[PDB]
Amino acid sequence: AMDISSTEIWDAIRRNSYLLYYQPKVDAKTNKIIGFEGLVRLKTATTILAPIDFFDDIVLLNATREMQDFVAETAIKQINQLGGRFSISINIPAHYVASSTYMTFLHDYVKEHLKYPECLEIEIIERTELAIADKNLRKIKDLGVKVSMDDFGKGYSSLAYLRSLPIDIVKTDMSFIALLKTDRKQQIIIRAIVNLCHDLGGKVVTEGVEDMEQVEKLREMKVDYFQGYYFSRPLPMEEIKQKYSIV
Amino acid sequence: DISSTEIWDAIRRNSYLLYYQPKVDAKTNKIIGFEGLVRLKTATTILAPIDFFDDIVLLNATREMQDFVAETAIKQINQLGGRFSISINIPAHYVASSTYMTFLHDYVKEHLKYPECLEIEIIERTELAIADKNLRKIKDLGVKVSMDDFGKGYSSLAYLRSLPIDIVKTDMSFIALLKTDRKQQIIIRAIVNLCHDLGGKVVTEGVEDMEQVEKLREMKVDYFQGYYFSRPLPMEEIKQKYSIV
Amino acid sequence: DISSTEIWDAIRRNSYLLYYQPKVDAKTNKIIGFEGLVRLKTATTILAPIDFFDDIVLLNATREMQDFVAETAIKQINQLGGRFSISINIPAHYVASSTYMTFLHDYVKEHLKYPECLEIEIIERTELAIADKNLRKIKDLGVKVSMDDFGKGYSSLAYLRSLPIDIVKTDMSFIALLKTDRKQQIIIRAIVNLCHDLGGKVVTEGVEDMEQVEKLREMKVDYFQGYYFSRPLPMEEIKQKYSIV
Amino acid sequence: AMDISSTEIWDAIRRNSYLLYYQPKVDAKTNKIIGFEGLVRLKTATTILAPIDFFDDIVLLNATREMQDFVAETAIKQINQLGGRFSISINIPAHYVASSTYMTFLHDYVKEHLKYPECLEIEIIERTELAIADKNLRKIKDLGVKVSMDDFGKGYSSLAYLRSLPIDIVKTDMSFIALLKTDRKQQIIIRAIVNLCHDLGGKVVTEGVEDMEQVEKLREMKVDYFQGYYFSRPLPMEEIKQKYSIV
Repeated sequence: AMDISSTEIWDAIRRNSYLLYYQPKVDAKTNKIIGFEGLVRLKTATTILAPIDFFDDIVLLNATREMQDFVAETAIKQINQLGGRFSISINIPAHYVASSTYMTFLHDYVKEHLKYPECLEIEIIERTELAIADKNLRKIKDLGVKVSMDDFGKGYSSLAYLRSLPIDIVKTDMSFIALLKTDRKQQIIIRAIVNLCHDLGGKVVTEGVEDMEQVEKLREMKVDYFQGYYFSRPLPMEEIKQKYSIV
Repeated sequence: DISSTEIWDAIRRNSYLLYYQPKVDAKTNKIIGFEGLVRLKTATTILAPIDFFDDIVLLNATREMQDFVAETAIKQINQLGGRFSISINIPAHYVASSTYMTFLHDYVKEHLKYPECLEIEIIERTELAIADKNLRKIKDLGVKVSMDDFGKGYSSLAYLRSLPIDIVKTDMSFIALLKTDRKQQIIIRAIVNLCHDLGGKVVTEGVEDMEQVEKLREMKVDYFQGYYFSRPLPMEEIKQKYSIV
Repeated sequence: DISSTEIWDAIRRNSYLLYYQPKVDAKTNKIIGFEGLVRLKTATTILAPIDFFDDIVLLNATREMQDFVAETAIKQINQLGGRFSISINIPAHYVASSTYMTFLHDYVKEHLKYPECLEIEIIERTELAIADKNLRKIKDLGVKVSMDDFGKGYSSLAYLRSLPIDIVKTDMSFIALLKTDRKQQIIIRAIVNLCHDLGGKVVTEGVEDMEQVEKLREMKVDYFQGYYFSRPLPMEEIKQKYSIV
Repeated sequence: AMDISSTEIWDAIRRNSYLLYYQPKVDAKTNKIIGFEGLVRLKTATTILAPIDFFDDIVLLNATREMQDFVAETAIKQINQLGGRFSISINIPAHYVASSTYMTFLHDYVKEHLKYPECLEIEIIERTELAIADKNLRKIKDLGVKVSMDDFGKGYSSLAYLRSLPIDIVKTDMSFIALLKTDRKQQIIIRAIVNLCHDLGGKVVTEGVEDMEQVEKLREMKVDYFQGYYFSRPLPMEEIKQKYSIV
């Protein structure tokens, strides 16, 4: 089911034709932009694709390394440009986090290139033995880098990730904060999870924020940061800065 | 680029379309049928399920979506008068549901003039004896059964063994990079020969160029689908492109 | 050490047992019920499902196994006169089946004298609105619902959200290594508090020593299960050990 | 559901208390033992456990590396002892095969220690991008080592493994060869898969062989090797040699 040919896709992947888009994260209290989530895009001849569409091809073309490298290097340059005023996250699959060979290169590339290590966040995606991953992370954390995890509680074994990795930020996906006017159990669950994160000394980002009634509830349940359409879809850095002259 | 609100409103309004991807006979080069593929028509855009499937999940709307696809495909099969087949994708969990299949079975019995022209494409492929019972009850009406993405994921040979599969579909990557992949060519022919020995036929999806066609034709693949013929289209546009339709 | 032939013959002969693992009240230290656990009695040995589950799969015998467990547990609940609860493990795919649950529901209605003493333990944990409907219909009889291995695998918080869960069970590793795991202790209390705020209770499985008991008791865990009390036993042996039973 | 306590298990894993058992593989034609499958066991205080029971604990105790190392070293010593007359396989999870860091150590340990590299078989279990795995394998294959894969067609994406890894031997599990008197489709499937393996220039091992009627069918469909109860359950090397004075 494709509006465009697989061929046009595969040639874009060979051109290493990626774009990094950014979605603002806002402080729940001050409503100020505190950083961005980096979200890779593939620019083809006729359009721009999101990872959910072109994933299959990248694996089959064994291009996953190129893409990660792109994401990390582009993000590091972007953080450097913003004078340390904003954090930027990159999505790194659990497989990659658990690879010492990758995580050693990343540590090295970060140490050499990133002027503001405290403004990078590794966001663990596509979530086994956790000790190697734990060590990989701890080494990059030694530089000042933050660590988050996506899909909390939807994804695999979120509690074990939380227990055995050095997580700073828990991110929740859109379903987690939907239906709340008519969902007392989910209101209780959210509050339990937020207070747990805080008692672990971390913070929570709720993605998929769509409306002000959600903002009201989440602010009252002590969610630290928001992300979602209500603030901004993901955009080129260019269009962020045109929208938010702050940045 | 669009809100989840926008997607929600569409699904809540059952705002679906069924597009069609033509299937072409490797021997005659004539269109012989279509893969039916569902889409969400939101206020500003059109989405494929993957861009909203989990939102379908949130809203408990897979059944409503499943009725839309069966109802729509049957109406179009009828309208085409037995000249073309149309497949509908049914998740394996629905295929296993005695409840849903009896419902579907009685629906086809009641409304489908040309049951040999319906194909149930089993997608999202676990337990099997009940699924096999369900599937045979409808095939007794004349309906055909296929399975997609053969080779990919869990238990392809197991489904093939256990279910009354008429047609095996492969994905775009099964036929990718063949100019240097001797091993895959060996594999493809072996599978085509296997399907043929089991009384069935093969549809390779993802056909992108003539070079592929030459090889697959030589390997005795029975049908092609892919951007090289046509990407998925609404039937009105299908009809513009193909006067035979 | 045994043949697949031996396993086959057992399953074909429906040669099953139901063992019981006691559940102990953290407050009173009294046995309050049992987790029912199925076993295959082969001509020479006794196996846990994992050592034959896929052989169960081959032979299409999960339903036959599912009837044995429900029938047996109900007979024992009746025989114990409402003094103890007994849980049965039901796969999530059966819990989702409107067909199977109505069957079970009418079965309990007909045969179980003490429905508040049955517990359906949802195991092997996807779609949920139908599962929630199925589960509520039987809970209307008085039956309780639990879920095992909370924390482990997919969507624990999702099942908790969406299903009428009375009891959350954790596995042995949720409570493992706590002498140096400050983070897990924080997590455990948070979950116990969560369950309590949702009107439910918690069973920690895998309890192996007194040190664990001291901590879990302080964390307000409601029930314990584990080798520290008793491994799984047939009821005749349960009765030898526990005169209160 | 344990007949023994988790504690007794976890202490055995800490003692690195493993045994390697062996299940004969027999040539379909000559009915001669040609090699063994190595199958790890955990010896505890009161019993001896198979991997299906104690897996959970090994991961939670992050002992997977110890166990693999045990399996490889024990197997290498055993092959050396048998004068090159028999092959022995070791099960290595797909994760480990795709780890260059592990596969480099294994290559090094093999080159240093194994006198008969042609008598070792890496059997890929617990079956993503395949190019790294492909390379890892190719390097060990450069020493003479063979490569097989388990669970053919039951496991994940068996066809892609077959396509993109340098596989020598395809192994099928017990279900694949069950019900054959009353299964024409499966008879056709088996034959298709065997001839495919041969056309790829490999060989097939059918495990789960239980009776002579199976032997008759599989021999006639050109299966190269047999394994299963009909010949021998897995045993200590000691009990193999007492049973088969050949070895």
